[PDB]
Amino acid sequence: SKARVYADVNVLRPKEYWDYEALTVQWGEQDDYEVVRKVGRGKYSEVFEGINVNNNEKCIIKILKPVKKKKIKREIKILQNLCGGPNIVKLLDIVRDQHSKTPSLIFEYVNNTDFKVLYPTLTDYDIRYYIYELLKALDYCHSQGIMHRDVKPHNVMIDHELRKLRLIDWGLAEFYHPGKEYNVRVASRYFKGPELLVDLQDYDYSLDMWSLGCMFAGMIFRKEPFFYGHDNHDQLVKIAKVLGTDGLNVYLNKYRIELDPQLEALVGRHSRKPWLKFMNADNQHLVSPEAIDFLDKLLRYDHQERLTALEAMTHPYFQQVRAAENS
Ligand SMILES: CN(C)c1nc2c(Br)c(Br)c(Br)c(Br)c2n1CC(=O)O
Repeated sequence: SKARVYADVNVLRPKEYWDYEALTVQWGEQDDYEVVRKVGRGKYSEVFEGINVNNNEKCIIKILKPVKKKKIKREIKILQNLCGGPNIVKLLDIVRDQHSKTPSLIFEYVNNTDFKVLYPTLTDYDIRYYIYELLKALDYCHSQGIMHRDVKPHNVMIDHELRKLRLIDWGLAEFYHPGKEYNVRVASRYFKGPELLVDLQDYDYSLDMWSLGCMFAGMIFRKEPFFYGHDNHDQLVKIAKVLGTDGLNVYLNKYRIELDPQLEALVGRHSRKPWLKFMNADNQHLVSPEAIDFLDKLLRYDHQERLTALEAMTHPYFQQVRAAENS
């Protein structure tokens, strides 16, 4: 399988663009940035609001836990390649502690409101607007030969007063090389695409489109997360209960894949459930026919059949967002 778009971007840019292991970091000055308060954390870092002591502007400081040189350079080189792109978080500086050699990445500040508190507030229009802004970022990174591999609401910072949106957490982003087999242990469980769950390794940018699909389903149906599985086998079961098993079987056969025997058994046999079956009184102001047609063209077992980020931006669901931009 190969990407249907931007397949050869890396193939014929100069090697330096994608050979992240040859990167040499230019270190800034640690004393330029002071920690103000803790704001978040992950398996790989603790994250602080900071201050730049020169201009007194806010920033974000990501203090990394011990990490292998290869891994960190992949993250840096990706951030540097994409810095300046629409709605990509800007990496402004990279510094380190002298004694411990502990690195910190310094980013622009976004005054985020936690999605679990923010999303219930959004209007139908705001949902279309923020999803369009996210699409701009995905088409951009895809066009530069990079898969993000971890799209989910936790990784999308939004200053709602400024109506600004940044895609963050590039810790799992990778360069796309046609026919390469990738590790399927990427993304976060509720947002993993069926190609990850059935061990199809030569995936591509379309993985991100599934994850965006899950986030969008969660927003319009007010069911977070939309596919609530407990481990990776159960995650494919939860998807098959909605998309139905006939379509799963077409996909596996098209790509010559045999599910593990016990996985076959947990999956069973299920009818496809129409998307209207999730509508209820609380969400009905969000589940209109353009929303469902758009969702249905992202949540497809077959990665090659999903909309590209560029085609998604043109879908009639976004027309008023485009009109306002054309002003
Ligand atoms: C816990 N993590 C990873 C994290 N939370 C973050 C938040 Br809230 C903001 Br605002 C920004 Br800017 C970054 Br960078 C964050 N990072 C780092 C990142 O997104 O790369």
